[PDB]
Amino acid sequence: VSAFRELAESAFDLMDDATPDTRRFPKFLMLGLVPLPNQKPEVYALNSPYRSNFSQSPIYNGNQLRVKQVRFLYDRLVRLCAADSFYLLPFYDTPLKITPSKDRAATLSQQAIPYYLNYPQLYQYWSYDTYRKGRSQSHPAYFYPNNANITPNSDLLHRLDDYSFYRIEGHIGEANATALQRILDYQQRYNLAFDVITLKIGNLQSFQDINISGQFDDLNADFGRIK
Amino acid sequence: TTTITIPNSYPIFTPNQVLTNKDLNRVVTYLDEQNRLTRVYLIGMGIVAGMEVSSIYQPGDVNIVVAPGCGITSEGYIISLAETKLTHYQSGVSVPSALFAPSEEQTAASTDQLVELFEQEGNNRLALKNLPDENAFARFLADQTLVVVYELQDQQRDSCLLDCDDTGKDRNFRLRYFLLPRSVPEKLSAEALLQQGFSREPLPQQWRDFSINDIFQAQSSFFQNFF
Amino acid sequence: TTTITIPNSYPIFTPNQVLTNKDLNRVVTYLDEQNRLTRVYLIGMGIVAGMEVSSIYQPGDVNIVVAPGCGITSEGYIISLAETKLTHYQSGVSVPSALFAPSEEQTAASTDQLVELFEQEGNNRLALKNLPDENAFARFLADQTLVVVYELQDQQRDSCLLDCDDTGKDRNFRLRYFLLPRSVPEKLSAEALLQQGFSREPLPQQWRDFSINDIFQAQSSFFQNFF
Repeated sequence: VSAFRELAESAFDLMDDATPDTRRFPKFLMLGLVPLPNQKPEVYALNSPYRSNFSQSPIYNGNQLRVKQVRFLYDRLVRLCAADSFYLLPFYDTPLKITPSKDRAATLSQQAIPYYLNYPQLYQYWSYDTYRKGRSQSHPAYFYPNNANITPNSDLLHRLDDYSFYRIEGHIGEANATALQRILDYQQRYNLAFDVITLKIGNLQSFQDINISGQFDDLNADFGRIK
Repeated sequence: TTTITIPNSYPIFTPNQVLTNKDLNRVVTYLDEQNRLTRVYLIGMGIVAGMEVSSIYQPGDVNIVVAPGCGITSEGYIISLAETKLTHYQSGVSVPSALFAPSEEQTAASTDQLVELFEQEGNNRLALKNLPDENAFARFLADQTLVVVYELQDQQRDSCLLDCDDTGKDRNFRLRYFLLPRSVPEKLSAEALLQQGFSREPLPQQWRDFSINDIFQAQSSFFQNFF
Repeated sequence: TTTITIPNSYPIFTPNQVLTNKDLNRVVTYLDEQNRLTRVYLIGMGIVAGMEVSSIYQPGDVNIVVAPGCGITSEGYIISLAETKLTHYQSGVSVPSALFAPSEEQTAASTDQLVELFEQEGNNRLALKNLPDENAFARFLADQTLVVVYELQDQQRDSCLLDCDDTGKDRNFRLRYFLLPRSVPEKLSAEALLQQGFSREPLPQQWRDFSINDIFQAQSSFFQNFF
């Protein structure tokens, strides 16, 4: 749905008219309907129903770029709606990873590419402005392409100013304690800030599972110390 | 029949020639076509500065006012208006069919019966001030549009009429105002003009079932639906 | 040579004057140049709407297609194409080099050996359908560009067909399609045309070691480096 919207908000402003036709209204101009007596004339609308509205060649107002963005957006949608775009890998072949990104309010093109997608075919064609500069191989994502001199983990070593969301992937399907411990160690290696808790689905309590949730550590620390 | 074609020939002069009409007419037509082709193929067509229409009814005043502005016809003629106040009218006026047709249009068409408006009184020009009542004026201005027509003519020179010479014609043009019905099944109406002007070429299959104003409104009423 | 200047001189006519052919040539050149100067100095130069090029090889259809559009040359001439399909070829055609030179250049030049493409069958024009196989067609289209040339011809009008009066020339325009190699050290190629066109006046001292395509590509490859 997000991709859909990104398209329809853009194409709403496009005016191209690449090849005019001189036979449209060759020797006259039509004006709108005559309003009711003593009514105010319409002064906000751009396109009245039966008026001879203005149309231009795709040079002005920046259309020479929109004519392309809209295209590049429409084509992207067609790839998202394909048979093999929802494409997961067996959970024991996905090590943990944390990647910074922008929040859900941002345009879809500015977000990190989620890892349940078929990366080798969608890593091109994610964002147009990145495409222009030749930097599509470095967008924040879970995979990186082969035969490109990419330092493995450059995101979390260099200054972090324009990111606000930590997207965390690699945890689904594992055991509780393993996932929790790996997340904590990844916190420690690269100095990131957030809390972690775990919860159970059900209505009956189990044995010693309270030792996993993010309580009984203000106390367990002292027990371990004296132990 | 087709869009205006770019000229590809114009007389070249050499000494010791006999001059004829065509060696001047072709260069005049060539240069005029160049100017109007510039205006329509690289800038655009239609109303540049707004021309809002209003209808005022008073006990002493019954008039139709059109605000100033400029605009380009679909063949490159410039129309420029300044505060036209229409007060008189003449009904049942016969208008040639070729007044709204392309300049290359060769065919056969009858005249039509239009209501003309005027700024000044005349022999058959009734004043709108003499309408029976305000409701008569309102029913008169109901479900109707304005059109401004730019008309060309050739006045014949005649030395018998105190002209300096003869055997020649002067081209001159003027403006005429018509009040046209919006939709009438068997007479000239705005819908008929739109159909004639725009439905010249076969449209994509999915659009075949739309009228011209429907094919125009489907794009502004988009977001009220399909959200 | 030089850039086109603004014409400041155009004859004025007086009564009881003998007229010359140069006296009319001067005014026609004046008006033509002013229209051209408007188009070239106040709007710009180059391809306005797309003219993307494609090549099709099907067992029953082998051709090269160029999509509709319009554009302005560097000298204010409008070129307008629509669905051009090229199916026949003719190799070894002699073309004058003065065909690509500025109009103000008066020098004659030798001819080069180009390949021409045609839409229709001719006397010495081999069809593309008679190529041995797909690999021969692919070797035909390798490392080459298209160019569309707008040729000017002054043709002398016939003198005695019915009446022996003196006549003068006319000026016609033609469109030609040449398939040009990208880079050939001693023959005409796209890079040589770029060098002649742009390297007319010295560049800053820091750009002195670049070719013209290099000086263009250094700006799009700016962001892949220097980050």
